[PDB]
Amino acid sequence: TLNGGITDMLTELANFEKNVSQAIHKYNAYRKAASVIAKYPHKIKSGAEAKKLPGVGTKIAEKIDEFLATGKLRKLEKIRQDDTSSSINFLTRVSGIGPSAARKFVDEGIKTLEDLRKNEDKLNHHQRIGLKYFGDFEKRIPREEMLQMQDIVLNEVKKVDSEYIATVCGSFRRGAESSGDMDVLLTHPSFTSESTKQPKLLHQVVEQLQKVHFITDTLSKGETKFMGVCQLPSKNDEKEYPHRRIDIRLIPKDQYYCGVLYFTGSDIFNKNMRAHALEKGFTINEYTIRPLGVTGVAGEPLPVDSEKDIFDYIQWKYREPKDRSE
DNA sequence: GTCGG
DNA sequence: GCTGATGCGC
DNA sequence: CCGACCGCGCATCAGC
Ligand SMILES: Nc1nc2c(ncn2[C@H]2C[C@H](O)[C@@H](COP(=O)(O)OP(=O)(O)[C@H](Br)P(=O)(O)O)O2)c(=O)[nH]1
Ligand SMILES: [Cl-]
Ligand SMILES: [Cl-]
Ligand SMILES: [Cl-]
Ligand SMILES: [Mg+2]
Ligand code: NA
Ligand code: NA
Ligand code: NA
Repeated sequence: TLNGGITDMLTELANFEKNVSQAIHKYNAYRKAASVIAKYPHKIKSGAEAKKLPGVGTKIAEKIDEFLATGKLRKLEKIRQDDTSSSINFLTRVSGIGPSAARKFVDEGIKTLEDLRKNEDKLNHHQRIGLKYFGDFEKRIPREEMLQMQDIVLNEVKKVDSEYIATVCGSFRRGAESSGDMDVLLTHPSFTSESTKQPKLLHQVVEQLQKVHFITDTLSKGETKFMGVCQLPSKNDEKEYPHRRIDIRLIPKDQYYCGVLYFTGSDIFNKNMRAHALEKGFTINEYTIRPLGVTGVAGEPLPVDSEKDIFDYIQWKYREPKDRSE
């Protein structure tokens, strides 16, 4: 929060470009600028000072000067007053509704929560669940609650098959005091990059979690990725806990390190790391790290026995999860 | 919108 | 039905 | 300049 005003401004601009302008590259330019500035250990005094940082150019520098001088940005003031931009930005806050759908709904006259509620028939499955829990999905999850959730997921997975290994990743693994959702990486010896000796591995787990009433809804579900909703159980007479978003990713057991690096994030950290990889002649995904041939074609997966092995390949000093929050 | 070559 | 493009999400 | 901007799973669609 040392430069909270500036990072908040840049994030708002990032969201505008992503949701309204549908300019993904500008969205990322703004997110990168905010990221590097949030990391800066000094209270910024000028746009010139900020321009010294990578990711901050002439345009953002000028904006930072206006913000420092007035405490606001005219470009944003106008955007906030524009009904169409405001309507679109809002609708995209519903899980399942992206920039395209938002603009389409606005075209149809659907611009508010009230509109959405009376037009459920016009929403697909995912969007319908997103609307249902709109308020809940806005709430943060205290780490204490993440711990209780972890306890349940690990114990329930254990009950299904003692050979499963469930790991909570995301901001939780990075040690955050609160998270926006729960991300679970799952492995089982029967599923490797060499073969799938058992079917329904992910299904079995989802089924068990629904059985004990932990998972309450499903946004999407496939052989390796589950995206849904969960809820901690409450005690007699006490108010129910808010529903929470949960993602479960089944990854080949032999590709655990690339998978846990990916699922631990942050998302910006992953982008920065993968981009650096490219510069070093390697490409990284949640399964492997491969060298790039003189032609630019990915080669065979390199041996990996720790997250650190991945960092070494790209000549980066190792960074613990708690230091990957970019 | 910002960067490298 | 399939394959490929697109939206949306992590 | 001016191209490059991380990489991928699932849902939904068009075209066949
Ligand atoms: N490569 C890549 N990985 C991504 C991306 N988006 C997410 N991931 C990876 C890295 C992410 O850490 C992880 C989970 O996505 P999450 O959105 O739940 O991210 P967190 O958990 O970090 C946020 Br702070 P919250 O849940 O506490 O509010 O997926 C992306 O665009 N690219
Ligand atoms: Cl763009
Ligand atoms: Cl690995
Ligand atoms: Cl791969
Ligand atoms: Mg998360
Ligand atoms: Na700069
Ligand atoms: Na959305
Ligand atoms: Na998540």
